[PDB]
Amino acid sequence: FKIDRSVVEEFLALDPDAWERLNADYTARRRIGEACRALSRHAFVEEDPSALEELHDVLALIYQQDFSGAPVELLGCETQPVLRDIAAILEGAVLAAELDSISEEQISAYPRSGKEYVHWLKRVIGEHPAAGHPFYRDFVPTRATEGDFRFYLAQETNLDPKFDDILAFMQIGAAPDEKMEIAGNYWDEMGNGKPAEVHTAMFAHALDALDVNDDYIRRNLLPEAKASGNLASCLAISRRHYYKSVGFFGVTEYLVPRRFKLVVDRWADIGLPREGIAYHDAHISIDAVHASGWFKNVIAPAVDRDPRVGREIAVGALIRLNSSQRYLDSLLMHLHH
Amino acid sequence: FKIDRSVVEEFLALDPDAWERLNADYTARRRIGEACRALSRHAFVEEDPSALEELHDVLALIYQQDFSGAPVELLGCETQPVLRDIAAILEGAVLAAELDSISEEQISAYPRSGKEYVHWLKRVIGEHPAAGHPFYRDFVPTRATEGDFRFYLAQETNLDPKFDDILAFMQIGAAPDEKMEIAGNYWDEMGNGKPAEVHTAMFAHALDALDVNDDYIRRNLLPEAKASGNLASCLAISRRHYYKSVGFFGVTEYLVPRRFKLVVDRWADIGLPREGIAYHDAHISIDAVHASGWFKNVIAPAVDRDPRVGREIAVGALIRLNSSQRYLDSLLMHLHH
Ligand SMILES: N[C@@H](CCCCNO)C(=O)O
Ligand SMILES: N[C@@H](CCCCNO)C(=O)O
Ligand SMILES: [Fe+3]
Ligand SMILES: [Fe+3]
Ligand SMILES: [Fe+3]
Ligand SMILES: [Fe+3]
Repeated sequence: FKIDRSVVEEFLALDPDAWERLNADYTARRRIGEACRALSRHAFVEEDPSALEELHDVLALIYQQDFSGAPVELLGCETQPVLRDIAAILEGAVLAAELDSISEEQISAYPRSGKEYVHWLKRVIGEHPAAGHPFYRDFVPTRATEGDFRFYLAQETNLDPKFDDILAFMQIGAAPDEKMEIAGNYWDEMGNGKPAEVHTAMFAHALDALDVNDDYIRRNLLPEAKASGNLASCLAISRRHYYKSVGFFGVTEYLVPRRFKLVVDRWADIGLPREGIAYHDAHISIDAVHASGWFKNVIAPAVDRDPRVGREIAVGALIRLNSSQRYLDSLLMHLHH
Repeated sequence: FKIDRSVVEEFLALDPDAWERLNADYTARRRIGEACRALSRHAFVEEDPSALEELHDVLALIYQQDFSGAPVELLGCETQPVLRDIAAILEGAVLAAELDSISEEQISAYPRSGKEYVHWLKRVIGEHPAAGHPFYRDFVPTRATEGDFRFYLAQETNLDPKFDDILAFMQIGAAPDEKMEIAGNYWDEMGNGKPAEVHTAMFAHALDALDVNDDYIRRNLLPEAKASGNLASCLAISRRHYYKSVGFFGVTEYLVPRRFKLVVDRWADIGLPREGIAYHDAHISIDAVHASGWFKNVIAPAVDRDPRVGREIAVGALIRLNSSQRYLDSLLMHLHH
């Protein structure tokens, strides 16, 4: 028995009674889990590229179920016993592979107090090549065309369209100072109550401006872009990944202003529609504030409450930096060719 | 093999390697699932009261893991394959029992348009005895002592302390009008950015005022109060229960002002601490606004988008009304004796 995205599409087409029968059959469920371990081995031991893409296509479909409004025809289907077992197996393998790129020295010599930890982490971020990647520093300002931006925005659908729900998942159960900062960030994402200013709405306008339609996205989404989006989903939805999420999305907010300023300036130079760049233009100042509040009110209080979490925050920051590097190197490699 | 709360406490004490070994053993996992079906049968077929309380003690512990900040020692433990299978089995039985009390005529003759559906649902709510329950209408204004209120507030820890995260879970993936209303409600719950005004913080002050400490809660929490809190958790955390949640928490907001006005007036008459009633006092006007916005901006747009969801919203409203009735009848029965 082999598992791939089409096998899971078939599961999601089952009616509520068929799901109940599957959930009651632990032999069928053992076989599904074994098929996931086999796929995980092809993807990360053999490092077969088609198995790696298949694995992230499967995870992406499962997270679609976690993040999307359920359709009426599926409201009676108990998908958690099977889908959560699949996700646990594939996630475990994705994260073990990320951790293989992270050394213990990288995540252990931090200062064990909040304000000092923030300075250390900014330095650690600044050492990493993703903090000044040539896609943004070099290619965008000098070469990027409308078709380049269209391809780039297709990759960016991996994360930006669900950022408000990432934050909503993250703040579940969070301590007060951290929760209040994440909550204010989420409220900004929802336009502070004004529909026109909702961030996902303005990002959708950028997609419209370059005709980044769903078929173009499906055909052009890079495997490393899918991995990036799956890592974001993986970390946000589990309480036990909260402190990794703190580092992962802290790095994200921190790097947006430098990256988006480059995108916005080029977008203007080549005369692309002003209406389409409102999202990126707005985030240049918004995420300078978000990044400042995230360090001061999420990271520093967490470390001050329990310095042991500085190691988890550092791992999440490095997972974001490493996965962003692989994604941007792959993107820049496809855009050159 | 029997499953109870202490068996699941033991699972949660396992280290990450022991969890990995358990997750890989589908024979052990088949036995856990079979033990859950056996407990479910004792609880809802035999209707054994100790099995029913044990079942909700198990669910409550699992939802604690979904809703609480994870402790550092547990960050490496993959609990989803087993805990989600347990929850699916016990939840399926809890909800089947709720649906046994709901007739098809109750959830099918609604008008298939939003504004009209709102009037229908308010009428349906008004027919149900929980909408004017004697605990609030009769006992509170005339008899409730400080010890009665202390016992009551212990029961209310089933829901109020996690209402902000219920809303955050609920709005995941929601359509824009509905999402923006839920988001504004959540932001109100977080004091609109002012820590002193965060609703869970002010509820904690009410608990402090009557010494509703964790040991008192543990010893006094009624089985129907646990069932109420578990139903709230169950519906909020699954995307497929979104439309039930819309009805369940819509009824909740709608009934708060009448109930809390009775509580606040009695609390004053018997001279209890003014500082302790700030939460309930504030919610009298807050939830009149929340209830109005919930009907207008959540329920009516959902029904207008797809009238089929009026049946799910109605089921969730009746689950809230029925479970509130059982809880308040049990509470009033213990307070009389
Ligand atoms: N996709 C962009 C950042 C996305 C942040 C979302 N803003 O709320 C990047 O990778 O830098
Ligand atoms: N526990 C109360 C309502 C709780 C609503 C929370 N307010 O944000 C009741 O059962 O009426
Ligand atoms: Fe944003
Ligand atoms: Fe931001
Ligand atoms: Fe509230
Ligand atoms: Fe409210």
